[PDB]
Amino acid sequence: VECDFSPLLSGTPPQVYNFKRLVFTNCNYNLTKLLSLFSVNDFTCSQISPAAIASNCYSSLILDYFSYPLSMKSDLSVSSAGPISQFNYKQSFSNPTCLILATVPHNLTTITKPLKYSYINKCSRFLSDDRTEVPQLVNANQYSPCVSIVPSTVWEDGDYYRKQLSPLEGGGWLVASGSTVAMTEQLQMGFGITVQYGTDTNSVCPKL
Ligand SMILES: *[C@@H]1O[C@H](CO)[C@@H](O)[C@H](O)[C@H]1NC(C)=O
Ligand SMILES: *[C@@H]1O[C@H](CO)[C@@H](O)[C@H](O)[C@H]1NC(C)=O
Repeated sequence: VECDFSPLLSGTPPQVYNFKRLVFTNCNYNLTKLLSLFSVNDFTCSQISPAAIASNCYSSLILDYFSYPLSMKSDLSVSSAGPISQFNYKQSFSNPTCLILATVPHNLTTITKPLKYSYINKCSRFLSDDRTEVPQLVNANQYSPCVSIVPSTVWEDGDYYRKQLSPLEGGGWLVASGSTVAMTEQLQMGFGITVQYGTDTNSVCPKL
C-alpha cells in the first residue's frame, strides 16, 4: 500500500534515451522521503507546483529516471532545439509534469555509476531521393525511433548508427549519432514525474 521506489535506488541507472519508467496506481507515497536521499539541484513543474505534486491525489503517477549531467540542463527545455528534448526524452504536454535534477551522494552506495553519460545528438530519416533529411523527433511518453540502433551506452563520441528500413516502415534510411559526456565526481540524475487526474479513481495519495 506504499509506493515502491526501490528499483530507482538499486543498480546502475540508464541513459536519457533509455529512461526507466515506473507506473504507480492504487498506492500511497512519501515524495519528500524519496528526495531526501538526494541533493536536489533543480525542480521545475508544468501546470502544477513542487508543493502540489507532493500533496495531491492522483489516479496514476508516472516516474521516469535516468543518468543525466547537470551541465546539460538547458537541453531539457522545449524552448531549446537541444538534442535531448528533440531526440531523447519528452514529457507529455497534456498532463501535469515535473522534472527534477539531483545528485546522488556517496552514502547511496546501492546506486552505481555508469562509465559515462550518453545521449542521442541526432536522429533523422532520409527520404527516397536520398537528399532530404527528416528529423525523427521523440514523442511524449515514447522512446526515440533510433533507440533500436543506438546502444545502451555510446562507445565513442561521434559514433554513427544507420538502418535500412523496409517498405513496411516506409523505406529510406534511419540515421543516428551518439555523444558522450564524461562521468562526474558524483552521479547526477534526472527524474520525470507525470500525474493523471481521474474522477472516482484518484487512488494514489500522499502517505500521512
Ligand atoms: C553520509 O552522509 C553524510 C551527510 O549527511 C556525510 O557527511 C557522511 O560522510 C556520509 N557517510 C560516509 C560514510 O561517508
Ligand atoms: C512522510 O511524509 C511526511 C509528509 O506527509 C513527511 O513530513 C515525512 O518526513 C515523511 N517520512 C519521513 C520518514 O521522512
